[PDB]
Amino acid sequence: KLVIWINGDKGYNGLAEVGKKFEKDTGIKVTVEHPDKLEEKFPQVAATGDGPDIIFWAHDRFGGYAQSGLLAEITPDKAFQDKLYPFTWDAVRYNGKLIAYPIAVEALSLIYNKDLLPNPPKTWEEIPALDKELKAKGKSALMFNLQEPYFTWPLIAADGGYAFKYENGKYDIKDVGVDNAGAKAGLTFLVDLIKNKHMNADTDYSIAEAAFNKGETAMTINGPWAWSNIDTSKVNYGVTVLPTFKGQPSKPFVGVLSAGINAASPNKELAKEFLENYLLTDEGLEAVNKDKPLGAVALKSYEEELAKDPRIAATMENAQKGEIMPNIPQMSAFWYAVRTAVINAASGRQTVDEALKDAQTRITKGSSVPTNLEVVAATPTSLLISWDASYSSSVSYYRITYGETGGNSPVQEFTVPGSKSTATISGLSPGVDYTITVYAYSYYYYYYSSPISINYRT
Repeated sequence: KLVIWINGDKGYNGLAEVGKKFEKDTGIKVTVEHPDKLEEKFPQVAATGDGPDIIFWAHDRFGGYAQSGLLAEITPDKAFQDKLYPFTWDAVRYNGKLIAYPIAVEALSLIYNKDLLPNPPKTWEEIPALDKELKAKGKSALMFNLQEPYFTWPLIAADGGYAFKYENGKYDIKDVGVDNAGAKAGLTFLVDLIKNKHMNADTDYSIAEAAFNKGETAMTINGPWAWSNIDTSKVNYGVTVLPTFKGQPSKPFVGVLSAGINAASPNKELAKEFLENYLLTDEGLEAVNKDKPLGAVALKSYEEELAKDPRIAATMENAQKGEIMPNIPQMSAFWYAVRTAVINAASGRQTVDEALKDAQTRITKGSSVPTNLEVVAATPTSLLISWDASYSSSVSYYRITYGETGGNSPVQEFTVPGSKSTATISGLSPGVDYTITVYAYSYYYYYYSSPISINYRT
């Protein structure tokens, strides 16, 4: 009666122990599975009404699922919500609804070699001089993956950068924080570190992991997935809060391991019972963690116990000071544009100011409204489609049209409320190529610049 999907690298046997205690009490059998590519197969099986009752995955994928209506809105009462860190609740919200239970929390931290650097710097500003001192021992102060905005963002955000403003339980996709004074300040500092020869523009993930793990550099910036390679290296390392910039914390993106209930589940009360009363408890998380460490957790009572490990407490401190990873598809524009901006600024192809201005422009440029239109499932006579709900408060309704590609027969259409992000097209024809267009209408009798279309062969 409860089928749960969780990745093969998590403590699925521990989860199954919690499930056998539930069965003890209810007589309901819990079945924990860990299929290959489970994050890809879930939406395929869930969309046709199948799939597990509960799925565990990083929250950033759950926005995609919630876009497609594949996750049940959950109903934890205020007392239950107060049991978890407030900010974890922000990671599981989509289009005005809570769509999963937060489980665990992941963020970058400062990792340091305790033999080379027993007292790591609290500020980014102190790094040039620490590097000068360490170069003289033929070492360096810091190496990390400069190639990727995920790893450089925490410095660029410190002084005021942000991806998309998050304000009332929602992202404002028009308010983007890439070319502001703060972002420019962080990026200039990083580029000065390179110009002044404390870092190399070409350092990537392996080059930094090798240097740290060989004892060649005193610090790196990395996440809890890196620790076991360090354990095996025999560097005596610590994990601490990221340095401050201009007196403000570095702000790493936060990934929250979450548990959603399948919208098609006939067991949703069962799932809530299991998730609220068995799994999100000291005893339940202990059972999973004892099998495979969950890292830092959303549940305050048990985080308080795990925090005896300074590395876990560091993950949570850095997470609380960081910014939940947006669960919206506009993030792909962000990564493309910021990735280019940092590479150009670091190589001196562009100045920091022009690089970030171009990145900002690229992210906020006119595009599809809605965006992210997709076929979620198909049969030979029907399609289930979905689109991003980011503009729902500005949209009165969506007008959806569809017809064979290239053809002149009467276009078929219908509408759906502006709070919606899914539709079913049916009465279709096997093997036929169809064009599907979605127009987003405002409250004032016009559609927003740029309806979106896709083709799909039935």
